[PDB]
Amino acid sequence: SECKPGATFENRTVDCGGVTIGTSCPNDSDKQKPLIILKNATVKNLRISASGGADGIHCDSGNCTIENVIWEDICEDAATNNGKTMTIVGGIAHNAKDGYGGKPDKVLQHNSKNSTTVVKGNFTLTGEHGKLWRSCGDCSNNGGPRFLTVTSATVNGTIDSIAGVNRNYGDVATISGLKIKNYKEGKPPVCEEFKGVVKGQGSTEKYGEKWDTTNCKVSRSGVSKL
Ligand SMILES: [Ca+2]
Ligand SMILES: [Zn+2]
Ligand SMILES: [Zn+2]
Repeated sequence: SECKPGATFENRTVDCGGVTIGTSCPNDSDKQKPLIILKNATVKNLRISASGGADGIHCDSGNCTIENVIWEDICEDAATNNGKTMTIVGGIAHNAKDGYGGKPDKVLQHNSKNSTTVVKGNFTLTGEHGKLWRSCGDCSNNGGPRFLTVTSATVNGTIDSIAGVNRNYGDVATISGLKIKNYKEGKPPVCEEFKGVVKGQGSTEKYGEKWDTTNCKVSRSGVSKL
């Protein structure tokens, strides 16, 4: 029940005691493995070093919870939903321009279907970021629906956008309680609608930011300046 790179937790909750772990982060996806793999489990109070974020934490089965986890410099992505439910409870996720893993991209990667990623407990983003959550746009065996639930989160820094939903797959992002540093309408965009596709069967299309639509369930009242 120790927290170290390569660890897989299943049917239990693990308290890492606030320890720091990590491997490396070359700028290569061919070689970045997840630090922790979760299977109907929970991981808490864990720090991941700046030069060793690798491929983050994977929720490869069932319901998962990632509580009070700190990413000193997100490498490929922070956490990945390949299960039924992935809940992010608090924690801080830092990333930066000129950091490890290249230009900042996605924090939460969501690939499973008829699943839900949940962001609560005031999960915070620091530094420079790409997107908080993205429903895989061109995955192999892509489809939906994919759901995002944000009841509270803080972006103490910069970010390209918040959520990306695949309109043609029935994805729904429900956002509220979001605070963004220097927020202004469209700066940055919150919920954006896209057209998802199956890998090799076509290409993705961008529809842009939307408010209070079937797929983008966020009101202008749900996002505010930090
Ligand atoms: Ca990074
Ligand atoms: Zn990844
Ligand atoms: Zn995995």
